[PDB]
Amino acid sequence: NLEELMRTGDYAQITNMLLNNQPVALVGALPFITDSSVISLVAKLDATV
Amino acid sequence: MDVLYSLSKTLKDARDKIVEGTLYSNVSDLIQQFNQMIITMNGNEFQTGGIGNLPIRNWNFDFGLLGTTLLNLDANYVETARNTIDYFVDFVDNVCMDEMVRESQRNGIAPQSDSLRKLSGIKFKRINFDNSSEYIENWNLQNRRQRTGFTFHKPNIFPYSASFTLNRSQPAHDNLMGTMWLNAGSEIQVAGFDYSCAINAPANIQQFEHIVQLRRVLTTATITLLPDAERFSFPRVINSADGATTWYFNPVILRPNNVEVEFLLNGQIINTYQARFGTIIARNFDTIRLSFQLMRPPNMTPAVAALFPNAQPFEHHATVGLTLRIESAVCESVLADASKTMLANVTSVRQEYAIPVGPVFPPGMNWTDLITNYSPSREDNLQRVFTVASIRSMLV
Amino acid sequence: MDVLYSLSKTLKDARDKIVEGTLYSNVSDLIQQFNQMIITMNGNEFQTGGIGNLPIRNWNFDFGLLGTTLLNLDANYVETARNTIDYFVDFVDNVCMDEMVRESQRNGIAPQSDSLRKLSGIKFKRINFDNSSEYIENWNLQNRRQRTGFTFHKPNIFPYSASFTLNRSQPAHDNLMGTMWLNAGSEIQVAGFDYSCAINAPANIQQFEHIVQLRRVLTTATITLLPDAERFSFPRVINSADGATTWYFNPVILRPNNVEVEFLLNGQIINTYQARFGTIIARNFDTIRLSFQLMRPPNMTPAVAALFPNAQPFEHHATVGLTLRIESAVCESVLADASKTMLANVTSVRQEYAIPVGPVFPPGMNWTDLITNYSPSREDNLQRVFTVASIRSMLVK
Amino acid sequence: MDVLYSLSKTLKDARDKIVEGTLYSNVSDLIQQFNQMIITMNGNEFQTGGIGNLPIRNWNFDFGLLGTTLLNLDANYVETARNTIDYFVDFVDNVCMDEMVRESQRNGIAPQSDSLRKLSGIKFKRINFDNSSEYIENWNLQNRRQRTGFTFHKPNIFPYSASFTLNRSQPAHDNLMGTMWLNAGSEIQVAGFDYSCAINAPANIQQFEHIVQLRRVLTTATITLLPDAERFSFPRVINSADGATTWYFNPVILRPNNVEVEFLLNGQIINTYQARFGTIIARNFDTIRLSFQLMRPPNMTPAVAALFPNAQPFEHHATVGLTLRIESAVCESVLADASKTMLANVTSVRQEYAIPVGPVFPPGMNWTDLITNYSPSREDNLQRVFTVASIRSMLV
Amino acid sequence: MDVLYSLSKTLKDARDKIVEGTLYSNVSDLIQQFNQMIITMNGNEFQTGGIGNLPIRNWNFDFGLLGTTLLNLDANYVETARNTIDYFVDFVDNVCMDEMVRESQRNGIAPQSDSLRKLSGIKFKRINFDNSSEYIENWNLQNRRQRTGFTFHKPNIFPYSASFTLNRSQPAHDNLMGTMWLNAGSEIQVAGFDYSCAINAPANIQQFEHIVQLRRVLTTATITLLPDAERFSFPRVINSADGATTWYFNPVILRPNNVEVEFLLNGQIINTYQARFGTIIARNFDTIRLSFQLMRPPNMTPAVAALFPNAQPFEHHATVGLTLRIESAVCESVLADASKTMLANVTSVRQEYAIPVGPVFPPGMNWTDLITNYSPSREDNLQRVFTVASIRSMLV
Ligand SMILES: [Cl-]
Ligand SMILES: [Zn+2]
Ligand SMILES: [Zn+2]
Ligand SMILES: [Zn+2]
Ligand SMILES: [Zn+2]
Ligand SMILES: [Zn+2]
Repeated sequence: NLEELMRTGDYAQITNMLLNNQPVALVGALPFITDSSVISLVAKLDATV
Repeated sequence: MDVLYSLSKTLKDARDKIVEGTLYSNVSDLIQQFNQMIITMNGNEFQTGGIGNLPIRNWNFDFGLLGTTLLNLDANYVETARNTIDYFVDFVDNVCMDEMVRESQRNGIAPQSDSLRKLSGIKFKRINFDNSSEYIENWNLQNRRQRTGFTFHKPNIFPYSASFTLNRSQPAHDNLMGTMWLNAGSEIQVAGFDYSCAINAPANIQQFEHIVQLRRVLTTATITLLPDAERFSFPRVINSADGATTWYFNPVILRPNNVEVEFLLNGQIINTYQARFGTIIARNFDTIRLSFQLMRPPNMTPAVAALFPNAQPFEHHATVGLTLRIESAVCESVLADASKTMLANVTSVRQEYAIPVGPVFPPGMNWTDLITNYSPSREDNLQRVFTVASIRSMLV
Repeated sequence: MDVLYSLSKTLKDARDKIVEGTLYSNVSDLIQQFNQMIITMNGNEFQTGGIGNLPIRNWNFDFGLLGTTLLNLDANYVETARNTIDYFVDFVDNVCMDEMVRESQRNGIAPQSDSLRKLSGIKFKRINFDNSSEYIENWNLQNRRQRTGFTFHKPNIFPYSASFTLNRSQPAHDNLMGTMWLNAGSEIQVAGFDYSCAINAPANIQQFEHIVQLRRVLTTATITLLPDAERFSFPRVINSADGATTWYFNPVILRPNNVEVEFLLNGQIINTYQARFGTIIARNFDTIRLSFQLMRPPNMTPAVAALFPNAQPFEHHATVGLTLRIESAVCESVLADASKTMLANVTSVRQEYAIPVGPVFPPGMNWTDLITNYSPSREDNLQRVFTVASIRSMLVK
Repeated sequence: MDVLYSLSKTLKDARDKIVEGTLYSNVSDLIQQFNQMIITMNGNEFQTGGIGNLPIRNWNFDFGLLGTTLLNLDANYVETARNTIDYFVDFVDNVCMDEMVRESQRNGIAPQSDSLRKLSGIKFKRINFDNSSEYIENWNLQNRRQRTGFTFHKPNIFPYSASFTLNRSQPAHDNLMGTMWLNAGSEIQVAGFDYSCAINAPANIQQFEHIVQLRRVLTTATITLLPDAERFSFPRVINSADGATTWYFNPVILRPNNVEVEFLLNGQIINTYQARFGTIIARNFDTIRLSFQLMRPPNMTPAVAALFPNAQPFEHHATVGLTLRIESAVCESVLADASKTMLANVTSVRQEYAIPVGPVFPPGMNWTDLITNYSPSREDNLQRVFTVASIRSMLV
Repeated sequence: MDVLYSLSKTLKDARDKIVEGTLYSNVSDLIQQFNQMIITMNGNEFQTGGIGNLPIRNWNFDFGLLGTTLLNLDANYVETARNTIDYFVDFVDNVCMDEMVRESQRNGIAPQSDSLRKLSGIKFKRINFDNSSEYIENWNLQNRRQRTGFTFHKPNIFPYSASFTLNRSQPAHDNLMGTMWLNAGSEIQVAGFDYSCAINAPANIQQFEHIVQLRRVLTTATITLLPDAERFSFPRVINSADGATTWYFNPVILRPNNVEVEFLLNGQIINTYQARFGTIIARNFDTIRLSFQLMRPPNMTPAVAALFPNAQPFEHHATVGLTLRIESAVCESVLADASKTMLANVTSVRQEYAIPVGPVFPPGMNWTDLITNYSPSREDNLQRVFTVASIRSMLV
């Protein structure tokens, strides 16, 4: 839960999961970029954020 | 093992300490340990079972960390924690059961189940913390080749053996001289019987000797000695050595004479007790030598004088008893005893899931066969399963 | 219960850890727990004891908190803490005694004394902390109806019973076939005696059977089985079932034949042991069936042959024994055992203050009466008083 | 004693908790306590041994502190800690042994070895921390003059004594009335025998009494009372009181009548049970009075009537037996029991190093002599050595 | 179970309350609960099982919420609600049927079907609301370790049993003294019969005793006690205990004498009624002891005096009878009774789908065999299935 993560300030679990490439779902109202470029997908930029 | 023990101890501490209303300062270190366990376990897949009727179970960890409060835990916190705790306890029980039902002639001390083998990886060493129980402490010491110690109340050190030796006999079994004994668990009951009451024996003394070779060295042993053997003081009909015939025993009990208990280690006398009854201490031994004597009483009242004629037939056979009871001892190896449940737990788990007989332990985990042939490989496997059984007992 | 246990646990930790010269970092968490206890209890009146000879005691709490500025504990700090601890220990002793001498038919698991009832309120739940003792742990598991477990060395699972059954008998009592048993505590001694030595039996086999029904299920039970029964192996003069006359028993012991131990649960075989002596494991059972045969030995030396004639009179009666000792077991209900003191403590408190007989327990806490009729209401009351007795034993003992 | 215990407890906690991979949060308080122990002990010289064959050993403490900055403990940290732990464990073991082998008459509670007396100095109290064990807790209560309590499973309260008293006797020992008993450990078997089966007794009833005095008061005692004495239910030939002759005993067992067990404190009846067998509770007592009766069966079958004639000779002797087994009790004094090991440890150390007999304890630490003459001075010395033995058992 | 009950209660309320023309305020809370149920169930797949002939069924939830903004419900609203209600009712009925046909020995109180285990997940706890029925209230109280009781009109506490005991008998069966009894359901009919009419009995009184040990404790029991047993008041030809022959019973009914009905708990008398007939109250008991006496009438008119001769042959056999009917009672455990349909519902569902016999219940859910061996595992399974049957009864 992104709201809980913002409130606690404790980023240990999220940091450990991101460092170790552990599949996860971040839940919360998020702004998103609409990318229409195939090259952006081939560059795998959605994984860089 | 240390890691499995640490998981189990963390879960036990969480169950005991994460209680509604408690100060967060009571649980802070425990919460940190628990969250570290969650971090280390999350994302790892485990498989338990697939032996006998133990079902195959798959374990996945995708849990959140336990939160923090200002002052005291509330009911919400406890329920949230208890969900995670319950899943972890299920997992640990299943891992322990998977390890308890497996054995190996080679490397019987090493983990045998897949989940414990995975738990021995470096990544899980973070979980490891206070290893304070007797079994885990001895496990760590034995890994380091340091002197181990297990304290047993009434150790099951003697395999069951109800036998007799005849030193003087003949096909009619009417003038018999010999010894009969029960070695069972932590008790020795021996009795030397002379049918002639040592009428012809030199000095009117018949010497009886019994030797029990303990399969492991006992130390710091409290032993009760009692003059009589209540098990061999009533009349009985006993099979012949080859079973061909039965003979008759009609004990009349006399005080054992020149009682001498020797506790020996590697063939050397360590402790000696002459005509001492009650509590004695055997500090370090692997052999018990009980020497006693039937001394014909030089004076007899007419009732007594009648029972022991100069010659056959002998109807009242003079028996001298001896009872030895190891109340508590210390052994460098693991043993069954009257106060623990490790053997019973392992046997229960093996019987409940119909574990087929393996190449290490006797069928049914029968203690008599196991202790009779207590090989080092058996000792390693049995220490492993006993440690796992204790780890399981922390939670189940 | 959890609050009373937490009070006692805090007091015991304070007695063990608030010691002269110790690093404050050794006791910081304990100091916080002790201060939380003091804060919660301050300003509360309690009354304990208005039953039997237990006196009415009134308890008032107005204590200062222990300091937190020291780096090491000095003598004065320890003495002031000890003063507070002594008052609290006296109070907890009295609350435990007051709860132990009371029973209820309806909610025997619930508190009965007024002080523990007050301690059940929400304001006191702050005191609650580490519940690690086996009895309080089982208590919390039982509250949530999770699988409990009590480990008993030599459980007192058998009520005392010394009796005999006669299958063949007649008024002279000289050709008797039957069984005699002592079931006491954790031990079953049984013996089948045939006076004719199965001379006229069908193939010279006399089958004996003994059924013991436990009032609670036992799990993970280590049991010693020894072939002989020393209790029924010497001459005896025994009353008749009606008590009119007395008969004679002159036994001669033969090894029992085809010994079969059966451990059963709900009338279903769980463990079977055949010709196995020494240590055995009964994993889960509520009934023991011991079946064993007297086999007339086909070949006898002249003394043995003289013992057992072809017909009456029979002077030497063929007896086969069995001894069964539960060394350790696990039960989901509380039980008296050889190592603990819960029953003895409850009985001692009840006798010390002349607690009148109540509607739950036997006329004086006799364990035979209790275990014979171990009903659920009795189980609830007994678990309550035993948990209280353990809490008291943490401090008083 | 509290300082020695705290040293041992710190060392045991360090052994169990300073392990590879553990969070520093798990050990931070322990690390502070350990460093405080190093600081307090540094620059201090000790000498142990010099009694019997216990070798003189010199101890010097100049150690570095453990680090505090790690997030998780690594192998280097554990080895660094383990070197110091090994030296300290050796020192504590030697101090415990040096104290266990010494005794004093006037002030036997106080420390006897020079090292422990030095450790009783004020400056060493900084080491002192959690005193949670039963023996150290009772030690601190006794030092504060509070009520003490030791739980014993099968307390060894009764010194070994197998004796008989004849209330009716003749030189031919054929019409004998009396009783025989074994008191041993936590067991009391008694048996009253009438050779005439109370034919000439006023109401055909023979009353038997047995008083046993416990050398210490027992409280909260769970006892099992059984109506037969297997120890005195088989035929035996028994010496005479002077030892000049031997008499014959041919028991036939009748159930005891009007069984009355009284548990007394200072001659006052605390507990009383009539015709009650199985488990009974003696709440507080120092004496056990067993009264039972042989009641001649008014109606007999022909075999029973043949056993007991009107006049002599008497070949079948009527016997009624009682068995009293203390399974658990509480005593304000230290006692040997079946589950603990303090007595065995003290005796083992006194034997391995050939400690000369001192002016307090009987030779060889024999328990029967100690408990028969359990004087206050002996109790003080025994509590000291038992506390030391427990502290030693924490590490060795 | 609480969630399944909440689903059923929501559906029952929706059926009863969502009706044309009704004010929305009458149903507003119910509509909120219904929408909460829809939200919690949406997006979840369920499978109700294929055990026996019960077909495998798959359930999907993608329902919209019911409106909230009308002043009065209209026909469109009712039709829209009914569409969703029908599906939810079908799903709940299938879950109840799947749970009713399953049993477990280790944990019979826990849910057995996959759907009910899924519904016990925390994600469904939002559905839970008013638990007001007796069975669900008992369920919650029992999960809370709280004293709760089921009220039974004519509880079926007695296993069916029609038997007799002959205390005096002979191969010709013509001078018989004994008892005949039927224990059936909530009814006991007992009768003591003496053929000699106590002509040769001490004081001319024959005593009869009948003990019925209830398998569960009953409380606040209203009982009718009538002084005769019409079941054993007419001529009968009765098999013998082995069935080898048939004997003849020719009752003549006399008033039972010294009628004493005891209701006992743990062997102690709780209630006692002497010569009282009509309504009595047994407040708390597990056993019923009926003592009664056939008293020979001291004076007899010639017609009466003929029926009872001084010796055989005896043609008119004097019988005294009692009848005990439990009208109402309370039990901790669940029981069949004359009013409730839980047993009938469970048995019907098990019969319709050819559910094999499991390891818990007897074949066919036969109540006599079930109540005879009412084990704790049977009790747990039976309370579970009875609660599920009541929940199903709310809708089906
Ligand atoms: Cl024991
Ligand atoms: Zn032979
Ligand atoms: Zn024991
Ligand atoms: Zn008889
Ligand atoms: Zn004499
Ligand atoms: Zn018949």
